[PDB]
Amino acid sequence: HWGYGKHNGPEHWHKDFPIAKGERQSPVDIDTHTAKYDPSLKPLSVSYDQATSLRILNNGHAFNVEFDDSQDKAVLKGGPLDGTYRLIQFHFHWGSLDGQGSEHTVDKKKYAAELHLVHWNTKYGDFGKAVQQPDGLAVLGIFLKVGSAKPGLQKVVDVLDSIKTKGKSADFTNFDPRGLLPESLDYWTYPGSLTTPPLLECVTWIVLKEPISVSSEQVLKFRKLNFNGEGEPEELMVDNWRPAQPLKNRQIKASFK
Ligand SMILES: NS(=O)(=O)c1ccc2c(c1)C1=C(CCC1)[C@@H](c1ccc(O)cc1)N2
Ligand SMILES: NS(=O)(=O)c1ccc2c(c1)C1=C(CCC1)[C@H](c1ccc(O)cc1)N2
Ligand SMILES: [Zn+2]
Repeated sequence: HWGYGKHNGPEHWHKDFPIAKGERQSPVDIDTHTAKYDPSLKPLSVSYDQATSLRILNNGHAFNVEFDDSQDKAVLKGGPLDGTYRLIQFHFHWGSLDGQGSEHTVDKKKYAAELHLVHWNTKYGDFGKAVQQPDGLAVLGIFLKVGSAKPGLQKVVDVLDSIKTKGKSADFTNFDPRGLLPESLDYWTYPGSLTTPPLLECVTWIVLKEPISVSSEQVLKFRKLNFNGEGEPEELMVDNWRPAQPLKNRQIKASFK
């Protein structure tokens, strides 16, 4: 099925997922000069002190760190959001080289990687119901640049050897996602979509302006993962990013002057 190869990559996805050519697709280029400051936007409230991580899974496209979302433990509120959004998982997108890997771009700049913290709107009861609604999900996007190591990423990096291939999982309890945030919560926001099939138009995107720094060694270990299953020919899990999509009839708002 779909993937990131020449034969099944983003240019092909519209054949099985025609919303790929829809009116609110993600990611987008964030033109920093055209984004408007919206003084009515609230600070973001990221409340992760009671987060319960469970497991890490190689799903053949990325790796997901999954959370217990059966209670209001790790939630996102405020900013552009109405109501309470519960953390269900995070994952990354990254490149084969440090000059590419992010999904969103900033004045056409590509970062080495992008973190997505995925949350669903509790008014819809479960994630599967939320993805059917225009305000179902809130994804917090954070850029990664290569420089100093990110201490709070190292526990993720060190478990990757145990989930090398598609379908492998590992216990991943007691991980604190607060260690993946930058200092500032300044953000851009716009209405968009999932960046992988099914490409549902259910996401409020909140993209932080400040990148986090990770080391060359940390991102090298992302690049040792495999898209393939065990006992299949090795295809390195790299360049698992969708390129920027047309902005169409959308405005990107900034939380900051
Ligand atoms: N790169 S991203 O952060 O935009 C992203 C992409 C795909 C995803 C997810 C997050 C999580 C689910 C939907 C919401 C969040 C999952 C899915 C959705 C519905 C579905 O029927 C199958 C799987 N897929
Ligand atoms: N619109 S879509 O992106 O979902 C899509 C695109 C290309 C495809 C397929 C579906 C599927 C293949 C076999 C099963 C499903 C195949 C393929 C090509 C190359 C490849 O590496 C793997 C599979 N042709
Ligand atoms: Zn993503």
